Amino acid sequence: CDDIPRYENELSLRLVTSTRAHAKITSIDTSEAKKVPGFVCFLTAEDVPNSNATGLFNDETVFAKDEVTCVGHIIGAVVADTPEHAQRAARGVKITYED
Amino acid sequence: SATLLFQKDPPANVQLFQEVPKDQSEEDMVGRPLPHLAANMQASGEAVYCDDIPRYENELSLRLVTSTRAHAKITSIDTSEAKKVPGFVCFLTAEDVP
Amino acid sequence: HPFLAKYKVGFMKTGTVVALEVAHFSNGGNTEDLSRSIMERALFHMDNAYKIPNIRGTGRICKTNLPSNTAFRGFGGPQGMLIAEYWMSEVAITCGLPAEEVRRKNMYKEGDLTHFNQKLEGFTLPRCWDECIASSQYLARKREVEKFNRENCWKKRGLCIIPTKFGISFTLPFLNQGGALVHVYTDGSVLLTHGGTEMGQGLHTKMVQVASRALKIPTSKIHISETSTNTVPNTSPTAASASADLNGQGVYEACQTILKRLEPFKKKKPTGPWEAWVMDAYTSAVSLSATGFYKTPNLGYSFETNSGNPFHYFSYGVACSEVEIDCLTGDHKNLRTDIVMDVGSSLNPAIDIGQVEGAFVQGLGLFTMEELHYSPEGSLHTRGPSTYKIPAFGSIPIEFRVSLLRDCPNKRAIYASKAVGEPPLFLASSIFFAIKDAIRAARAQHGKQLFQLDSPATPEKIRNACVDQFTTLCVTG
Amino acid sequence: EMGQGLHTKMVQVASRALKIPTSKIHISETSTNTVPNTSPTAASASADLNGQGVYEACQTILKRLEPFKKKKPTGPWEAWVMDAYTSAVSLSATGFYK
Amino acid sequence: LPAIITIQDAINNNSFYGSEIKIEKGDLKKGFSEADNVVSGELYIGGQE
Amino acid sequence: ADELVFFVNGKKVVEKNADPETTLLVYLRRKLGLCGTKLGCGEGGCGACTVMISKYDRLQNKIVHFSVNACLAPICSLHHVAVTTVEGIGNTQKLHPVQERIARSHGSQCGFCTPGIVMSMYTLLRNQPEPTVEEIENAFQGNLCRCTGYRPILQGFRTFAKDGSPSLFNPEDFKPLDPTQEPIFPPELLRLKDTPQKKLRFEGERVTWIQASTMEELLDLKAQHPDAKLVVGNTEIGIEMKFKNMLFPLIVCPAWIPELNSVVHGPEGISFGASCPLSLVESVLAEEIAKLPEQKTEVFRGVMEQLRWFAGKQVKSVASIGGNIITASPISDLNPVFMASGAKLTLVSRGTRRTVRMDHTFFPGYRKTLLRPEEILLSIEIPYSKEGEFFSAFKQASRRENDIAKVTSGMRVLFKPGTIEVQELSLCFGGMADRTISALKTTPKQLSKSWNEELLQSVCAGLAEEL
Amino acid sequence: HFYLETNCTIAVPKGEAGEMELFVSTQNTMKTQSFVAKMLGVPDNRIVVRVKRMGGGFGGKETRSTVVSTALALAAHKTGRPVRCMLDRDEDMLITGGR
Ligand SMILES: Cc1cc2nc3c(=O)[nH]c(=O)nc-3n(C[C@H](O)[C@H](O)[C@H](O)COP(=O)(O)OP(=O)(O)OC[C@H]3O[C@@H](n4cnc5c(N)ncnc54)[C@H](O)[C@@H]3O)c2cc1C
Ligand code: FES
Ligand code: FES
Repeated sequence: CDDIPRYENELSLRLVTSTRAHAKITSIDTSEAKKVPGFVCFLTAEDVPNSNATGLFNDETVFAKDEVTCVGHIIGAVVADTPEHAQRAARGVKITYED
Repeated sequence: SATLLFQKDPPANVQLFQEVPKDQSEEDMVGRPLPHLAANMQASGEAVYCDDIPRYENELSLRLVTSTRAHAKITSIDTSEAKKVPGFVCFLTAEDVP
Repeated sequence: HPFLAKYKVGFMKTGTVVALEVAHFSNGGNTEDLSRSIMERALFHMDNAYKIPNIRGTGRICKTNLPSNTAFRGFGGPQGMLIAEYWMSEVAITCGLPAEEVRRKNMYKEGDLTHFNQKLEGFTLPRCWDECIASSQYLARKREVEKFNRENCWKKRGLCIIPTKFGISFTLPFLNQGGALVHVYTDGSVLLTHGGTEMGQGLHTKMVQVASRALKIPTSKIHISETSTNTVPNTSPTAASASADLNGQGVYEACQTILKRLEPFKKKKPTGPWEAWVMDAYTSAVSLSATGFYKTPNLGYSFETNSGNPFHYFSYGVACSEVEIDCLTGDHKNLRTDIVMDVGSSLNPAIDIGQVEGAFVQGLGLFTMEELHYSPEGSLHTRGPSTYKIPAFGSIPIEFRVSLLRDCPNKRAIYASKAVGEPPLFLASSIFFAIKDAIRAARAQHGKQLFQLDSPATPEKIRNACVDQFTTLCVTG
Repeated sequence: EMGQGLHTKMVQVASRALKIPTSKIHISETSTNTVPNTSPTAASASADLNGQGVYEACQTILKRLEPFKKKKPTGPWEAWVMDAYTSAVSLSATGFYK
Repeated sequence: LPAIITIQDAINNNSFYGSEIKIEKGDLKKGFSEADNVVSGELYIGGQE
Repeated sequence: ADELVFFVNGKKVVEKNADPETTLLVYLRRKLGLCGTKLGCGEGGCGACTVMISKYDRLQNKIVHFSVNACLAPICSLHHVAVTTVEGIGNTQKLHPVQERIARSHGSQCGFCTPGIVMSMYTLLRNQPEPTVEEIENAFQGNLCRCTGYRPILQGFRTFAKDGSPSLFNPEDFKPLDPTQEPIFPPELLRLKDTPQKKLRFEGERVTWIQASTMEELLDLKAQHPDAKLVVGNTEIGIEMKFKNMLFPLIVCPAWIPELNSVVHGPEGISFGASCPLSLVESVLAEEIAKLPEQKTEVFRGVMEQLRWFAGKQVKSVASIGGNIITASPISDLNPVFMASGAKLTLVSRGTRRTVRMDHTFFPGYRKTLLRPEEILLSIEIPYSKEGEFFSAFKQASRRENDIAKVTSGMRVLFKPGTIEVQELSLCFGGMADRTISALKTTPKQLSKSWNEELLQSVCAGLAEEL
Repeated sequence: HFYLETNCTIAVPKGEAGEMELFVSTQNTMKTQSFVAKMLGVPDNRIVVRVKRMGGGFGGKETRSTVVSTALALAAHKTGRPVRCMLDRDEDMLITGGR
């Protein structure tokens, strides 16, 4: 898959994941992410067009909504021009939790 | 009428066709004047034609070289000027055909 | 392909044609490509609409140092037919009889054999003719034209009504085949593909309409994304007007296969909706994917025995066009065109009217504007719209009337439809022969009867044929 | 294909089913728009399931080629195929197994 | 090299794609000899882009 | 100095390395990825590349809108304008009335011409939200469609006009047009209108482009570098570069210079700046034709008649009057009219200004004028007709070669007052030689003669010999 | 699983009729297609999932590949541009679970 040449207009995505096993998502601050060169956007549950309910038994979120339920639970995705810029922008997404 | 300047009269167009049977389902479109499925996208410029497909970053461009003569032998091909053009990659001829 | 024809026609004083010999030559250019098949189709239509008991046509394809000429909507038909209408125009003039009558009395009747011995069944041409005569008010409009002409020395009008017969199917029989592939996913949505390509003719639209009837679900649940050799292989080109015919049947068959497989689940829940049938088929491990295929039966002509049917059926139509020429410039207006076209029970009258209009306007281009020029050494000089004039918005008939013939189902194509793409093109010859009628009137104003009008009848050709004190002075003091 | 040699096996199967060399058979990829509603490649079951699928698709093709086989029992595979094509016989088929 | 450009060039150089194609029915000889009038002529039709 | 700044569908574009050879069409498609705008011919004939330009006219103190052919528009000429493409007016989620109506009326078959026609219609509605049927037809003189036969496009669009078996479509279901809901003129461009414009320089792989801000800059550059090729609308140079593989290493665009864009009424006629687009000439002379007595507007009406069947709206919005004159094509439709009317040209360099009444001498050879390499054409005065002075213009609408052998003519007669006796007679022709000519052997013979059958036959005999 | 190729999706939006093509390292084209369709709110017939080959699956790409595929699909839909994501080993080991 990754050996496939990139289109000249292609963007890179980097997942942003919960650092808590179980907690409410209190706030999300993308302010530092926006300064990273080539940053395009941060995707969260709000950007889902139809349904945030996925998984084989429909009990999973695409993107976390209100609470995170494992260390690694996907909260959102940074989109940027390059993967290096996506990694950097992802680090500038600060999440505040209530356990 | 020899001195009159060109004058277009009002256009007046008629299109006659046959209604489908009254009992034909509203879902059965055969025989009905359904718009071309792509018409909206064509009017919006969203419909994709070949050259609208995005380039791969490694994509190259080709240009054909054609005969300026109706019937002639090819005696020489000189590419020396082609090669000076920035971004030049190669000139394909019969001998490149696998 | 450019065409040169040499003709000799023998007729009675009534205008009844009794003998015809035509030698055709086409300029094929520097590869064969489709040139021979194109010459075949010209020869299959050298009769246009007319029964001729004694008849000889030959064709020869010239090999030349020019870009190879190819298929163009009509595929030798309009060339064959223009020659036919050209000597027919001279038949009428020679007899001193109304052209509409001379054409009418020479027209095939139902059950007649063509010059290639195919029988004409479901011969709708007479009704197309009668309807077009009435709806165009041809006889009353002929009088107003004659009146205009007496009242005007330097502008003239012309009026001509022209019929056509066009054979439907590739002349190479095995090309009359098509394939489809259909998937129903577990959400009930359908992905369909077939060998036809979309180039603006609304083929995908038609195939979705077909699939939606066949499956008895809305068009909104069916999608066509594209045409691909890795979904349907060994496809014929999208051509010879036949693609909705061939692929419609393919699509129809693939849909019948799916229906047959859903039948048990339909029986068990005859009310419960499409989506439940499909999910029940899936969770019962029934295949929700099918191929479909069609071949046009019973085709194959021999030039050797002059037997076998090259066509599955014929398209028929008629156009009456009126023009006003400017005798001093060679310019002209297309005032009005009335078309009655048999497209069977149209799959899609919006699209079919679209095709009649587009085809007609391309023909208008072929026959009146649209000249390619080449240097003496064979270099094309006309290479863009600055020098090659295709019809513009302002070129079309000011009053433009099109009717699709009512109550003429065609049993042997998909849902009783007929092909439409190419047959209307030749009906623009009606503008050409109306121009020819206008030129004659100008010539009689100042003051030889079978004058030459080559195609295309451009401002140059119209002006030069309008012989007067100016043309005489310029050609010789 | 995830390294378990499933495509190799299915080419093996089709070669036997059709009685032609594996050299004449190619598998390029897996796609939802060529075969729909597919189970995951899992439960060690993939060669059993798709093997039968391929085998049935091949048998359909053989069935269509039979007449041309019987008319030319020696002259090669390429001749049967061209004969079928120019006689307007479908050379595409689905296969399925449960 | 010598070029063959027009239809007339090709005719008088015998430069063709294969042989004459022909359809004929009835009796031309009888047909013409029984007609009231005969009219011959020629027609050129230009191509199209 | 150096940055190219313009707007596309309301979004600011900053291009730091503008190449003068880059067209707007290439920029939209390959740089911005907006592929709604198409390549059909690259020649200005087909309109598939039609987009709308919006700008602040400094000289009229208003926001103007016009269509152009993106295939011929250098991006380097577009500093501080706003471009609108088909993507700018709506999409399938929210179609503009123009889009919806062409689609639902079966006005789109292959769909390749559809964006261009949509933009020609859209631009008409921005200038005239209630056009006549005639204005609607005229909007498409530069738009070709190979599929539809045009009827459904005009019929669908006929619904926008003030003067407007089942049906193929239902006009009653069409969403109505609210002109207030079109996109704002970029406020940034309204702020920048107040800054004085200065000279710009763009440097490409092969070509340098200088966008001159004043007459002084232009004439200085031409005095020190007479080789500097003036580019205004680029409707001729664009073709020379793309199709005749001509290269002008140094280009100067004077389109901003006020003196080249001015319209001045004088006692003898109306003076137009050399860089005035033909659409401005058309709109000025049309107002004059409607206001002034017929006896004064014979030459104006000859100009308007030549401009009637002269390319479309896209070409006339940027094709300059001066550009037509200096191109000096043998088949110019305007040069025969200017020659026959004796229009007064003002030619300037750094430190010279002269006047010539156009005559046979102005064009001494194929595509040459009598301008010196350092002169530019400042202006042309199109004269009022006098009492007893008559003008007709004519042209062959049927073209066979690039730039020769299409007849086009200006014809003028002046009568001794109260009489039908010829005081002056001028018959000028394009398409009968490698330059615009005057029939100067035939016309002198006719001076004094009465306007009768004996004059007709003498002129005809003369023209048949001389031409 | 420690498939030597980690999870990877490229989503290519076609900009007609919600049509999207995905190139995915997955054992499960069907569910990948379904979960993308459902999230976007388009029918299955708009979504094509293509798999040439995987650098290993072992079951770990039978379902859990979709958590990458869906996110990427979304980004492609929002931007109208192709979007790519290949996980780093640490991300894959954390997000995608195990035996
Ligand atoms: C599609 C199409 C159809 C057309 N149809 C017609 C037609 O029917 N009849 C007709 O007559 N013409 C026609 N033209 C030509 C058109 O009128 C001219 O191309 C146009 O007027 C040139 O103006 P421009 O500003 O685009 O000139 P540019 O291409 O920018 O320049 C043209 C020439 O004039 C020079 N120049 C420009 N301004 C000055 C000045 N002030 N002083 C000195 N030199 C100057 C330039 O250096 C260049 O050599 C057509 C063009 C197109 C593209
Ligand atoms: S591409 Fe044809 S006018 Fe621009
Ligand atoms: S719809 Fe095909 S060119 Fe207009």
